[PDB]
Amino acid sequence: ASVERVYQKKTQLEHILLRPDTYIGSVEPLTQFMWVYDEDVGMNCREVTFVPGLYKIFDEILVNAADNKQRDKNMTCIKVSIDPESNIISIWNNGKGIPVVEHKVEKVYVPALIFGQLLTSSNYDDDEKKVTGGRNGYGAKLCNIFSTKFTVETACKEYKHSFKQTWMNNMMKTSEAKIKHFDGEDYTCITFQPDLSKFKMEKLDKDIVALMTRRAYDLAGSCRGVKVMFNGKKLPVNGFRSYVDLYVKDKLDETGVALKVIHELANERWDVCLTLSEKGFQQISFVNSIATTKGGRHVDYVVDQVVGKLIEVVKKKNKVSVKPFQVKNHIWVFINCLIENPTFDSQTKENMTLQPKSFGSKCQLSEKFFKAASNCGIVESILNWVK
Amino acid sequence: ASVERVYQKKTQLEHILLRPDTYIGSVEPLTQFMWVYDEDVGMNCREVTFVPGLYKIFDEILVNAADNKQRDKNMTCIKVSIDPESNIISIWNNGKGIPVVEHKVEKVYVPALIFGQLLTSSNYDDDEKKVTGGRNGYGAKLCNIFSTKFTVETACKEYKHSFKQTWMNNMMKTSEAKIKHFDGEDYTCITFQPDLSKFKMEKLDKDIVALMTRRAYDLAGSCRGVKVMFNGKKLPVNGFRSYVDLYVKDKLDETGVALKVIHELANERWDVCLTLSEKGFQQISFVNSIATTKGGRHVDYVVDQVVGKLIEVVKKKNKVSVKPFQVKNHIWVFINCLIENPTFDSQTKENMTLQPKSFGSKCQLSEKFFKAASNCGIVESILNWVK
Ligand SMILES: Nc1ncnc2c1ncn2[C@@H]1O[C@H](COP(=O)(O)OP(=O)(O)NP(=O)(O)O)[C@@H](O)[C@H]1O
Ligand SMILES: Nc1ncnc2c1ncn2[C@@H]1O[C@H](COP(=O)(O)OP(=O)(O)NP(=O)(O)O)[C@@H](O)[C@H]1O
Ligand SMILES: [Mg+2]
Ligand SMILES: [Mg+2]
Repeated sequence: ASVERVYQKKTQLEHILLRPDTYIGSVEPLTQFMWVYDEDVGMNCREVTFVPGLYKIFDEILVNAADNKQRDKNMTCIKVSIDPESNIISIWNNGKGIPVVEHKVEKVYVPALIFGQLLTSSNYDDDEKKVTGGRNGYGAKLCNIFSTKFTVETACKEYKHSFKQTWMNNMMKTSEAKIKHFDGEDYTCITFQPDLSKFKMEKLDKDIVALMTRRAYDLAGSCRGVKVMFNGKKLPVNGFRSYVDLYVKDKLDETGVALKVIHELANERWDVCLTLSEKGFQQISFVNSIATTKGGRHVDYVVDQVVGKLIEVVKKKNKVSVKPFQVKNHIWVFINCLIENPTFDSQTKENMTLQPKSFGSKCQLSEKFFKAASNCGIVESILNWVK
Repeated sequence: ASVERVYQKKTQLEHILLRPDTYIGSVEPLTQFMWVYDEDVGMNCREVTFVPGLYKIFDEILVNAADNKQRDKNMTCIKVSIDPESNIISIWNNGKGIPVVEHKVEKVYVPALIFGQLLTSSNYDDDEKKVTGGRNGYGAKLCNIFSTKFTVETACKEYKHSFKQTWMNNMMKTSEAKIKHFDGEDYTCITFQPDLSKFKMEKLDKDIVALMTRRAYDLAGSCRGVKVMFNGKKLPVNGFRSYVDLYVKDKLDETGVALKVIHELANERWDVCLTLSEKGFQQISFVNSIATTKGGRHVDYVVDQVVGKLIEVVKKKNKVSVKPFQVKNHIWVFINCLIENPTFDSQTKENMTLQPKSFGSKCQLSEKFFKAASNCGIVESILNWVK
C-alpha cells in the first residue's frame, strides 16, 4: 500500500459519514431495557431494539424547537408528527421564526446557512449566559446529512418573508429556496425523511416510534410554558411533576406500599422529585430540555446533598458503617434544570460535565425536603440492612 | 445585535478552541476519587484534582505510541518523560518510524500532514480490521493545538531520512522541517510543552503527574510485548496480571481475608481478572490500550457472563429473588482486550459502544473460571444477604 493510500485526509463532511459515532452515536442496533411510550401501555420500561443515531437526529431537531423558547419567551407550542408509512417526521414550533434575509458575510439566506453548512450557530457567544441546549453548531446539519429529504420552512414577520428550502440525498443536493411575503404568526417547521439505509433499517418500527414519542412527553415535562402535541393531539402533561407521575404515581414498592414521591421546586431553574428505588440508583434528568441519560454533575450535585442528609438520619439510629454508594443505591431521582452554557464530552450530550460552581444558579434543597426524603423508605431500607 | 453577530460560522480550528469539550474533555478542574501512581505510595486511590483535557492530550500521544506496535510488531519499547520544572513531556517509541517523504496528493511531508492538519490518519480504511486505538484523525493535532511547543521527530530507515519539525503557539506557527540522512534504528519521539493557560494551571502539579504516571503503568500492563520506561527507569510490570496485582495483591476484604483474584487469558485478545468488590461495581478496562474508564459493551459482555453463572450458583443454595444488579454490585473486574474497529461516542474514548457481534473475536470464559468466580466471596456475600 502506497503512502497516499495509507495516510489519508478527510473533509469534514466525509468524516461525519465515515465516523458517525462521535456526531450522532452508534449507527448499529442496540438492545436494552429502557423507558418508552407505547401505543398499548403508555409509559413503560421494557427491552427495546433501536439505532441510537436515528433517535439522536430526531432529538437534535426537537431540542432546537425547545431552544426557541429562549429566543422568544412568548412561544407556546411544539407539534411533533411521525408517519412510519411515509417515513416523514415533522417538528413545528411557534414563537419567532428565523430571519429570512441574506447574511452579509456568508452571502446566503440565514436559514440556508444554519441548516446547510457545518459549524453554524447562534450559540457561539458565551458571554451571553444562555440556557439553550444548543452549543456546537452541528445538530441540524447532522439530521440533514442523515436524511434523504430535509425541508426547512420558517416565517418571520419582522423580516416580512417566509422561507422554504429542501435538501436531498444526505445534504448533497438542494435547490433555490422559495421566498414569499409574510405578515402572519411566526413559526418554524422542520420536515425530514430519515435515511434508514444509514441505520440498516427498513421502516420506523414500533420501538423507535415509542422512543421518539416518549421524548415528546419528556419535552412536555421539561420545557416550561410550552405545550406539546403528538400526531395532532395535545399531550396531557402540564409540568414536571405530572411528567414524573407517569413513572411513579401508580407504583408500589416490593412490600406492596405505594411509592412516596417527594418534590421541591427549589427555584425557577431547579425542579426535583425523589422516591425509593429497589433496582439500584436511577436518575431521569434534563438539562435545558436535553435528556441527560448518562447523568452528569447536575445529578451528582442534587444526589450528594440528599445522600449526606440521609446518612445523618441513619447515623442517629445506627449505633455499622453506612457508605454513600449504599444510600445512592436506593435513590430514584428526577431533575429538570436550567444550566448556563453547559458542557458535555460528546455531541450526543448524554453526560453533562460542567462543574456546579459554573451553573449560574444553585439548588439548595430545604430542610423540609430532606425530612420528606427521610420518610420515603430509603432510611428504612438502610436501617433494616444495619441489622 | 445584528444578523451577522447572532448567526456565526466557525472554522474547524476555531471550533476546537471555542468548544474543547467534545475534543479533549473538560478544560476546567475536576476533583474526584480515583487511581493514581504517586511518588510516595505508588498505586493508590485518593481524591485528585486535575483538568481532564490536559490528561487527554497526553493520552492521545501515549496511545499513538502503543498503536505503533500494530504497524510494526517488532516494536519493543516506549519511553515517557515528564519534567514539571521545564514543562516538557516526551513520548518515544521504537519500531518503524513514519515515512519521511512528500505525500504526492497533499504536497507536504507525511509527518507534517498527520501532525499538523486536522482529519488525517492511517486508520480511515476499516476494511483493514485493525486493533489500533486510533480511529478519527484528531488526537495528535489536538495535543499540538493545546501545546505552546510541539515537536515531532521520526526516523525511518526504509525512506533513508529523519524528520524534525516544531510547531508553536497552539499549532499556529511552524518552520521548515529538518531532513537528514538516516540509516539507523527507527524511532518516533513527540516532545511537547502543554499550554497550561488553556487549562488555568501554573505547573504540572503532583496530581496530574500521578495520573500521567499511572497511565504509563496502564500501558505496561495493556500493551503486549512492549516495555515501558518512565523518567529513565523501566516499569516493573511485565503483563496484565502483574498490573492487576498493583490494585489487589496486597488487599483484604472487610472481614480481614485476602482478596481472591481469579484470572483467565481466554485467548490472545481477551485477558480477564476478577475479585470481590465491597464498594459497588468496579471495572478497570482497556480496549486497544485505551483506558475505557466509563466502560462499554466489552465490560458488559464479560460481566454478564459472570453474573449469569453466579446467579445459577446462588440459586442452587437459595430456596428470595437475587437480581443481576445485586451480583454486579459485588464485582471488581479487570479486562484487557483487542477489538477490531472500535466505536465510541466521544473523541475521549471513555465508553466503547461497539456491539459484541462486531468485536472480531469472542471471550467465552471457561467453566474453570466460573467455578473460581463462585469461590471469590461474591456468592457468599449474596447468600448472606438472602438471610
Ligand atoms: N426551530 C428553530 N427555531 C429557530 N431557530 C432555530 C431552530 N432550529 C434551529 N435554529 C437555529 O439554527 C442554528 C443551528 O442549529 P443546530 O445545527 O442544531 O446548532 P445549535 O443548536 O446552535 N448547536 P448543537 O445543536 O449543540 O449542535 C441554531 O443555533 C439556531 O440559531
Ligand atoms: N508514534 C507514532 N508512530 C507512528 N505513527 C504515528 C505515531 N503517532 C502518530 N502516528 C501517525 O499519525 C497519524 C495521526 O495520529 P492521530 O492524530 O492521533 O490520529 P489517529 O491516531 O489515527 N486517530 P485518533 O487518535 O482516534 O484521533 C496516525 O494515524 C498514525 O499514522
Ligand atoms: Mg441544535
Ligand atoms: Mg491517535
